Amino acid sequence: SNLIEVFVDGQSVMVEPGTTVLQACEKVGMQIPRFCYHERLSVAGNCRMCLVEIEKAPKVVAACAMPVMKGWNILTNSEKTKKAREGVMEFLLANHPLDCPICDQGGECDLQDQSMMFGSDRSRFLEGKRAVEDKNIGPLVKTIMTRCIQCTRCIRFASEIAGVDDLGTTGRGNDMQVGTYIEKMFMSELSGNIIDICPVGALTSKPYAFTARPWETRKTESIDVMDAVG
Amino acid sequence: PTVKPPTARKFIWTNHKFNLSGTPQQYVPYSTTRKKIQEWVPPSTPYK
Amino acid sequence: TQLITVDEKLDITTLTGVPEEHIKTRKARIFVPARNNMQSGVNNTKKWKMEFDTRERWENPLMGWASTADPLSNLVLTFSTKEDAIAFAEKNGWSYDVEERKVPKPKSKSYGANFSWNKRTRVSTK
Amino acid sequence: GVRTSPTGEKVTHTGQVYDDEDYRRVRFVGRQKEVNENFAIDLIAEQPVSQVGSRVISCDGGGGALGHPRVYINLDKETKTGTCGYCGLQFRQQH
Amino acid sequence: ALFVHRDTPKNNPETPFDFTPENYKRIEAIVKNYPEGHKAAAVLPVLDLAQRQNGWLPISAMNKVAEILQVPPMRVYEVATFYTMYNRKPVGKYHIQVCTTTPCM
Amino acid sequence: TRPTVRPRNDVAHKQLSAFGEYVAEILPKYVQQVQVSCFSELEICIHPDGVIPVLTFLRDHSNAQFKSLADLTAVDIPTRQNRFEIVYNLLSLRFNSRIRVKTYTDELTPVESSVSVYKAANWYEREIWDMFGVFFANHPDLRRILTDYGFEGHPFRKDFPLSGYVELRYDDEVKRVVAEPVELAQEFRKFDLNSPWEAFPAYRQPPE
Amino acid sequence: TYKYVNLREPSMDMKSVTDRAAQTLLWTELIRGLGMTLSYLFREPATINYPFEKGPLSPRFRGEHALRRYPSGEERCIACKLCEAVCPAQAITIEAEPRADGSRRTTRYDIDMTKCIYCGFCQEACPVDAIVEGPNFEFSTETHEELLYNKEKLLNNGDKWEAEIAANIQADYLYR
Amino acid sequence: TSVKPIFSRDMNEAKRRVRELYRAWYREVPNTVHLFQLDISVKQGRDKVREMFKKNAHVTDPRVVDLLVIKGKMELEETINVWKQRTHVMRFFHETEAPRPKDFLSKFYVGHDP
Ligand code: SF4
Ligand code: SF4
Ligand code: SF4
Ligand code: SF4
Ligand code: FES
Ligand SMILES: [Zn+2]
Repeated sequence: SNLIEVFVDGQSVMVEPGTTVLQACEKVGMQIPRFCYHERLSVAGNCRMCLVEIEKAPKVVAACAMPVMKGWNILTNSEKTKKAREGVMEFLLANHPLDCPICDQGGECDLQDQSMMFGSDRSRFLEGKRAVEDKNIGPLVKTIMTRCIQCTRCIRFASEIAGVDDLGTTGRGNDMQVGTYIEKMFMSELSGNIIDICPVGALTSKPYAFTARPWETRKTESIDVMDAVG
Repeated sequence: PTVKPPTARKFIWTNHKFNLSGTPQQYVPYSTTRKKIQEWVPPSTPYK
Repeated sequence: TQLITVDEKLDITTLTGVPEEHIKTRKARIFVPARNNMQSGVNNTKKWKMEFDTRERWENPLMGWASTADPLSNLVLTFSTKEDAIAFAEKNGWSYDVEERKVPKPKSKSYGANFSWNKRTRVSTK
Repeated sequence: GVRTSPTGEKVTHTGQVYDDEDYRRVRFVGRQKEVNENFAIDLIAEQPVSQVGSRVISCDGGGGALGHPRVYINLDKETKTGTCGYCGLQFRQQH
Repeated sequence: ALFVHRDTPKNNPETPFDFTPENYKRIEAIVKNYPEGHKAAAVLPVLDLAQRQNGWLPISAMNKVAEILQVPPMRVYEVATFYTMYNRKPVGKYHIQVCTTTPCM
Repeated sequence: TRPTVRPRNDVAHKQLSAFGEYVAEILPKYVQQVQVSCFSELEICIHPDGVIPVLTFLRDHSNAQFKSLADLTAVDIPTRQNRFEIVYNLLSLRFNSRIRVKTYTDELTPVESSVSVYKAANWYEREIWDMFGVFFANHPDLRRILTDYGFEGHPFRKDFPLSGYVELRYDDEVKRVVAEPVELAQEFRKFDLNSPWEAFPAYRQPPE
Repeated sequence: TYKYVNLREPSMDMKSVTDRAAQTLLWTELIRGLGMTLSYLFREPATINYPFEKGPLSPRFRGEHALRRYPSGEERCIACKLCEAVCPAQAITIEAEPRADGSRRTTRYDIDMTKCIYCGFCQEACPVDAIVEGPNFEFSTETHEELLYNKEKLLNNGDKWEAEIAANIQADYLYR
Repeated sequence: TSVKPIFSRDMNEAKRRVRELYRAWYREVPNTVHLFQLDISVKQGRDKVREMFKKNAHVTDPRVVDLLVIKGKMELEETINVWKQRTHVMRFFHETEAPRPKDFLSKFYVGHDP
């Protein structure tokens, strides 16, 4: 009654029904490497890094949105788990150009951290690397759409919580541009929240753009001003 | 060095100035940075 | 072997050699640091960080640096529980402000209610 | 392209030139304010713009493992030239 | 290829666009097949009607569809770019499509 | 798994494991933890009362000599009611192995002055006294090595910051080199590098 | 595997004992040491004519801390702060702003020549090799303040030569 | 709660140790102030020594008091030696003001120093 038992690497823990595998792993502490999930946004199984192996299953379950049935046992550190993570990391790193110095998320990338702690180190697919030209989003955001990994986090957040309904996917395959097709100046409320929710350096701050870097700055307590919500 | 004395670039001192320190004409440093916070301009017209 | 002992607070604050100016003037702050919200990593949690308050950092008039008269502006101490923080701050004497640890909220999400029939949850594009 | 401040000494390409009241002016008394004579703003204005008829073109900067790495820039726009973030030298198209 | 709009009049509304009231009755049949709650499901047949009425669709066709079908216009842009029928660029009256991949070549 | 990976062996592992279990059996009075490292260097976590019985047992006893005294420092760890760690390293001369005696202590309660058993302990002891503040029971000489004579505060601690509170400079007014409070020109920019995502999941402590 | 010395007896025969007595009382081997010193006295010594000769070096020698720039191009740096990130004395201070032209720039590039421990880490960390460990070692500054290089100082430093630096890089870009 | 102390069974042995140490400091003044070739009167230095003893007066646990006795004992050892020079003996003195009193107003002008 109201308690479902899962065996994360053998260890039993109680999980409420209707919740994902990922909330159970965070309940026992495991951070599954993820790119397109967000803990406050709607879930869509895109990034594929959330794979994990449950035994007696030939396919590999995308644990970003996998519900929890009765009585599970999960191998978080199986061999094909590591193979799948190395593989998805190997796929993502082709069509992302050599821009990590001139990017603005040097200490604050996500590809870099999970590629260190999960991926390989000797790349392949020696030529290729498509180049997609950006749009003119607005004065508030500096936009380099070439680094867009098409993770579809800005679109979901935009159309649901912002409701502006203008970030569109155009095309198929390698040619899938994110944004408004007709170069409308993206001016709406909450249009500045997007520059950090974009997990890669596709979007960035316009005044901050080429000034500094997060390993220099120290971090300090404050409360919101000019608004009584805080 | 008669095999390749120059390079084909337009930035190079033709002088080869010597060790310029210990002279009346040598380096002194300074912070190459503009105005910090643009201190406030008082009003122009006098009142009362 | 169960000797003299009297039970009080501890008096390491006279032993640590820092003057009473920086004892009573500067004040400590004890908190769990923020999740760096651009990334998504709660690995920087589980660490009660002890910090101080920053003070003046004027400009170096020849080089343009952060010329500061603050020896204690560059310390951070890693703790396990809040009790260790309170015992440490009362051990070494200076004042403390402890903030409360604010965990995340386990929130229910479901793909079926994301793509249901007559509700208002409809993403209309994916 | 060095200019001249109204105080008299040379400006810098970074806009930090002095006021009428700065005392680093009076610490520069007697010795050279060593300014650069090479401005990288107008050397790019010296650079011609290449015309490559392809779609997505490369940039290295003259040397295998010399200079900046392989960056592949795009030319799909008609009027906005392809500017390398490492080179800063633009390109055109011949379709 | 070339998924920037690059306005260039013959586009950039107002471009004059219209249907027939007989075609409006066609559109009433189109949103008469679909059940209530999902009025936006007829985007694909209505924009098919738009390609049937004009050999290539301009931007004001999509604007008129965004007026009619109570839809956000960006989804109309998405479906216009997404599939293969909707040649948003001008072609001939007849259009020639040479089918050749695996048995044909 | 075969090339370019550091080779280890089960032989030294089993030998040191059985020897540590044997020592824990034959001294049930102060042993708490016998941890065998994977790279075969033994650590033994110890209560601070029978330190001199442990050292007299480990200098001798004819099954393992260990005539070599080595590193000892009470490595500064906060958050613990017993802060400091006295780790006496012992190296053998006949058997070629390394054991560490990590006994625990706090700041005020003294350890018991190991110079009585080892001749090379004295300057190490005086060093730990001037640097951490670990006091000794029936000790010959507590002086200050490696610090200034007028300096105080036990500067290796996490209590002590990077800079001091003294700054020497000469003046001709009072004609000497005096110590003033600190005047830093540079910030000492503390580059925070603690990145997330848990590279070593096997060393994760269990949460609440 | 041990080879110990001085365990050999002096011979108690009359021969060796009076030979050692002759060594003791007659000053033989000290005169042999004199002969050794004279044998090295009649050499020709390994000195250098210092203002005229300059001794051997390496192509990888780490001196001047000078900058480079592109072939007919812009300033080579990016302000990506890797050199400041790895400098073991925090001797690098880079305050950076972009210019309005789009190409990312700086404001103030700062090297404390007082604080430089002369690694090579800022050379090996720079992706474009903007900051280059220099070839020559002649600073010898009379004043304290002149040991604090600025950006345009390093640019005028790079404006005097690159062909030396390019020769060292061309000989040394393959081993690293 | 069972914690081993340093030396004492109550504060009485601690008071014994610290007053014997202060007697040694008082008798230790004139020889060293003539030897070190100083320029500060005996009254001023003796009052500063007793004022430094009175600075730590708010400590009641005998372990800490015996530890300060050991501190002052090491200090009196290094001053009965001629190891310490004029520098540290003058460093006990505070002649490099730093003039800031506990006025609110003097803290107002030289700001950010509460
Ligand atoms: S977002 Fe892309 S360019 Fe930026 S740091 Fe990450 S991988 Fe590098
Ligand atoms: S712009 Fe950023 S948030 Fe949006 S799909 Fe691309 S990578 Fe994701
Ligand atoms: S590493 Fe090179 S490009 Fe990066 S900031 Fe330093 S000098 Fe500039
Ligand atoms: S060589 Fe000098 S400037 Fe470069 S990293 Fe080392 S200390 Fe810093
Ligand atoms: S989180 Fe990206 S696919 Fe499950
Ligand atoms: Zn380039």
